[PDB]
Amino acid sequence: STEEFGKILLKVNQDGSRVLLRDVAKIELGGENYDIIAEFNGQPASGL
Amino acid sequence: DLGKKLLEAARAGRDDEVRILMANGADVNAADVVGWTPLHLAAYWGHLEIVEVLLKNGADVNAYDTLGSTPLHLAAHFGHLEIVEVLLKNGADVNAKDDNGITPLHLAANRGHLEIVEVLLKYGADVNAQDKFGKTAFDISINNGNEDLAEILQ
Repeated sequence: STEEFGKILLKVNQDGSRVLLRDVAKIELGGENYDIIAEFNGQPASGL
Repeated sequence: DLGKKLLEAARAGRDDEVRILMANGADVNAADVVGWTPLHLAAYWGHLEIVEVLLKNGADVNAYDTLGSTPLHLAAHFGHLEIVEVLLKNGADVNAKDDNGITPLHLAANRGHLEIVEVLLKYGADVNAQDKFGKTAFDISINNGNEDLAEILQ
């Protein structure tokens, strides 16, 4: 899940302050590549 | 021997066989290899009717395995609200700690079963309760990012 990836500990500061992955990046499910975009009669779609 | 059939029955969820083996006076606190009573297996897999039938015949509610985990741990961890209430009604230790110092509140807070968290707190669960690493239920909610849970623990 995006929750578990978000709470990945990158390091801990000298004042016991944690720096997580969600504190330096956005976490979400997304395509391996965004190059291909298909439309069936102008309507959002995919295909084989 | 009868205690082994009760373990197999309690796990699978045979509500009939549990009663028949109980009638023949089978051990209600029959530990397996890892140290799980029928009440542990009933709490884990989620067999509410069997959990009550076991406790009815004086099943040890604060029985712990080789690592110190009570049925209330397994109930609170796998989001079995009805079982948690039944266990707590029969005098389950709400601040029960395993070898790691982890309480049912931590397991409830970690998986984020807010319905159970409130029941544990309402039965007198210590929010300040720390584990071996010095982590409260509040520390888990912030780290996990659950903010619905964070406000309940304050």
